[PDB]
Amino acid sequence: SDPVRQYLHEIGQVPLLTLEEEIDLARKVEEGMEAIKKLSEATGLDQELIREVVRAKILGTARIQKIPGLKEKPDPKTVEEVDGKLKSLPKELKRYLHIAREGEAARQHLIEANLRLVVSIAKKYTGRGLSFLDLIQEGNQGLIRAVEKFEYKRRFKFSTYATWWIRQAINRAIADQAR
DNA sequence: GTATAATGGG
Ligand SMILES: [K+]
Ligand SMILES: [K+]
Ligand SMILES: [K+]
Repeated sequence: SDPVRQYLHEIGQVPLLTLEEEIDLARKVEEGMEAIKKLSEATGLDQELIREVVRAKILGTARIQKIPGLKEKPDPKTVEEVDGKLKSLPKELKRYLHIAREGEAARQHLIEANLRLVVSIAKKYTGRGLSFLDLIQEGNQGLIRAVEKFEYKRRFKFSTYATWWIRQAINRAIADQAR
């Protein structure tokens, strides 16, 4: 497939993370999630809503843009409104917004650096009801779930935890396609 | 709650 070949081409340019970059990114993601909790408490808005909007603002400096199976940006009207409430917060709370920005910049980076992993697991599940693209989308959503639950303090490699999640996602999608 | 590492494959 032409869009697929192009996708594989694009993700292949993304270098693998060292262990040290991995921990740094994972740390920034934790920190970003605690910051967004503080912003939620202070504004009364949904944590995931804040996260999505902050994320929408960091995608400008992203390397891979249309990632298959990833949730789409909210509608710009909601971005503008929520972004407005955040920018307008008090001095003390604007450092939390900075931390949340790096957290979401780091999430995106960490995700891009492991798209190659999903593809390789995907390859083991072809001919089972779902196209390759479909496998990648289901795999990608496992990846995202892994970034959310990964605990770097455990000292296990990200690929270890990510792989578990990616298989779960792919195994569930096959069993649902099959009634 | 799900955790060896795994990102061409074995
Ligand atoms: K070789
Ligand atoms: K070779
Ligand atoms: K070899």
